Amino acid sequence: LNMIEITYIDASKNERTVTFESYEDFERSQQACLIGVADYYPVQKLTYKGHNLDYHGTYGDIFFYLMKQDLSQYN
Amino acid sequence: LNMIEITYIDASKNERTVTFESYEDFERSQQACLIGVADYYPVQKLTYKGHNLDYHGTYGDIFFYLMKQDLSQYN
Amino acid sequence: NMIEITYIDASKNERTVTFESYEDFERSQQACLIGVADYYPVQKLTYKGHNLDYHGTYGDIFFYLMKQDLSQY
Amino acid sequence: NMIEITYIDASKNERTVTFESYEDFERSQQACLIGVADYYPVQKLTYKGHNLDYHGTYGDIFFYLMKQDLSQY
Amino acid sequence: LNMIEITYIDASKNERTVTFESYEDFERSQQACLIGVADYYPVQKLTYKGHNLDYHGTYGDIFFYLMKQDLSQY
Amino acid sequence: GVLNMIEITYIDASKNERTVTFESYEDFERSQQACLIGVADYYPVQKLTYKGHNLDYHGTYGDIFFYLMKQDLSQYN
Amino acid sequence: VLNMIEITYIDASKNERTVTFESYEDFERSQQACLIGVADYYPVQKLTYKGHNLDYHGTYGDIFFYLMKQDLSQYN
Amino acid sequence: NMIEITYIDASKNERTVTFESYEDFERSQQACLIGVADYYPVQKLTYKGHNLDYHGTYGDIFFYLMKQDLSQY
Ligand SMILES: [Mg+2]
Ligand SMILES: [Mg+2]
Ligand SMILES: [Mg+2]
Repeated sequence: LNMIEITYIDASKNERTVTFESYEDFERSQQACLIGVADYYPVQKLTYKGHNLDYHGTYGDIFFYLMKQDLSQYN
Repeated sequence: LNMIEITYIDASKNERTVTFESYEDFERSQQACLIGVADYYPVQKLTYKGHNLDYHGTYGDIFFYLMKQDLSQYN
Repeated sequence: NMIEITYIDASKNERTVTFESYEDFERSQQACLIGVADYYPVQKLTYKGHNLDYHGTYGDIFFYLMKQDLSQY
Repeated sequence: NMIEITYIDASKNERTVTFESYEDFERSQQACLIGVADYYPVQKLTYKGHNLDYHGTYGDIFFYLMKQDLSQY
Repeated sequence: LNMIEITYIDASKNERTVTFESYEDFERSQQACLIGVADYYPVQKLTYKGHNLDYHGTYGDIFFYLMKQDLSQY
Repeated sequence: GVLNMIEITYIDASKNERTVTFESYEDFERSQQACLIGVADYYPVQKLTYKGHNLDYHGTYGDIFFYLMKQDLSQYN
Repeated sequence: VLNMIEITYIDASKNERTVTFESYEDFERSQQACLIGVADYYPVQKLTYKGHNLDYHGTYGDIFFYLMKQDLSQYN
Repeated sequence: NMIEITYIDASKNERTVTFESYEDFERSQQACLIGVADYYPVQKLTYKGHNLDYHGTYGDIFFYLMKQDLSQY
């Protein structure tokens, strides 16, 4: 029910989780914001189709990171 | 069937249309952006459940406008 | 309402905001990093009933009022 | 003061802001493109004297309150 | 010469042209800026490997536009 | 007596001290009007000096403008 | 010459505004001080350096880079 | 790579970016209204293979380099 799930820690030191049903839903979210609220927040967990990707970096860099991964291998 | 459709004119003087499946999806998109790309753009058409609302304003003001409306009148 | 400000937004619609006191206005200036209306042209600025001859953006009102002598109104 | 919010700023000092009504709070949210305090952690959020159990940033308060059934207070 | 050429009109009504040696250079500029100075400026010409793409939009929308096009036909 | 009416020292994100000076109060006010957002606005102030007097200020660079406006500075003339 | 740099631009209310800098270094410090300058996207009606009208066509924000690329020594 | 800059981002990781010339760097500064890394601490700054004694944020590198006589190198 959720291809992409992202957990990050916000400036109040609380965990927040956002999900996207498809990859295209994630792309639309990136295109919609001039600046995302969470763009500078460290990512605690990035999962794609249930697979944990070993991502280290900010929420804002996820978009670029995803494009350079071979994603078809996750089924 | 999209519940919300918004057409606005961007800085290239081109009409752009975005859609949301639920009010919740629209609210989430508002919460996600520190600043939305389209927030200062004039709205050409705001449609809710197939009804054209009589909306004269910017994209960024839609959220506050919709919250003051009784949307139960639209079916 | 001690201060009333009318401006034109990017959809070319008139909008009006009011502040009950000068301190309410000051507080709204300190509260935003950027005000939504900061770059909007001002059509009318009213101080205690008086139409001030103001020509400029919403964001410039604060510095304008600071330099004026308001005790005469 | 129906709404009172205490938060910690970037100099590590506590600051408090108050809103006389929920509608005054809504107006302040609508007024700023970005609020100065939006990324500051909230130390206390009170509503009609009730200490709400809020854990989050100042900028997330608006969406939080919108979700709560405040009538219980 | 340059794989990507972009001409836009700035707020002084002057035409400005920027160029990128490769698509990856263009991608690097996009990732580097939180906000690019030209992002809201209308594009008058977008050229890819010498070919005028029929692009109608802002500078800021070019990246997503390019990502969706099949570029190996130029 | 003092070259600059306003001197401000703050700590940036690299944890280094930066000092800016304003020859007059008007120069400072002009600088506040000229920036939509100032680079240093969220930085803590380590020292705020007005006409050579270290004011006992605790806050961000961005909040100096409002602080000064509310102070009675007549005691410094 | 009163001020080394004089800039007139048109703000969003379509009014002419003029700012001056006594020295080039004052002008540089003002460009370092703002993350974003209020006037950066405003069109420039006149740019005067040491009393000389420069033939400047552009936005306020681009002046800094324009001046850095010019040989301004002819104006000394 | 004539200019090499290592900084630390919102997540102590180090990242390195390079520019082929001073002119290339200058163009990169003109192109962003705000650079993603502008507030990040610089851990190393190299010009033509020489480590410069730079203590500051990424965003302040430009004003630092502009004041140096780089022909020395
Ligand atoms: Mg400010
Ligand atoms: Mg971004
Ligand atoms: Mg490069």
